[PDB]
Amino acid sequence: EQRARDLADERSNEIIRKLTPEQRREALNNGTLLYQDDPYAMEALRVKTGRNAAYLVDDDVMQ
Amino acid sequence: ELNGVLQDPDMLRRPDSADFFEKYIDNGLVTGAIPSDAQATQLISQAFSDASSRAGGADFLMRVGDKKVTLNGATTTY
Amino acid sequence: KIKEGVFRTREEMEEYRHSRLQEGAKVYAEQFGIDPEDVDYQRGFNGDITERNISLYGAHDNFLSQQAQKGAIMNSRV
Repeated sequence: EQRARDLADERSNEIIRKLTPEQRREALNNGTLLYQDDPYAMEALRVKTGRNAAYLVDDDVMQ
Repeated sequence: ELNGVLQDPDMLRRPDSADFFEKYIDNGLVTGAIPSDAQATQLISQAFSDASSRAGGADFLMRVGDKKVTLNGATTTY
Repeated sequence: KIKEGVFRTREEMEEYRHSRLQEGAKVYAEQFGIDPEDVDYQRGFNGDITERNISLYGAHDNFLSQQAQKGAIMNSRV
């Protein structure tokens, strides 16, 4: 479980980088997301979309 | 670039140089020529000290202190 | 550009970040010869995008907070 754990990371990073939070919302409804098939890549994406929001809430209470 | 129409001690007391300064600061803040509102403030506070220590400056200042400028989101008068 | 004070909002920083990410991922590649779509290039270029984004968001929300303070003062005077 080394490659699939490692390749999900790269593929998710490319998803986060190559798409604004609005091209992603609609690419998820037209099946044209860069890696829609890969369950590991999209699960890592859903994890990192949790950490970004975690910071955006924690910091906007800290301020 | 402000010393082009704000140094000639007869070109200050004209009533358009106030409009020139207002348009300079505004179009600098909007069209990126003046990026940061922490930098338009330094331009204000240096152009006013150039125009205050100079013959012809009192009326330029009294004319510009009624023009509108928008910094830090809050709009106000100089 | 964040800590200098160009972006007044969060949406403008978001758009600026995204567009400059794309244009840099292209320009630096074509300067170094590497294919911009290369799989290994996009392994170290897009490496740790969430930590970079979090650092940027933090060092920009500091600016948003101080800008809100400044604007609230200059607005409670008008």
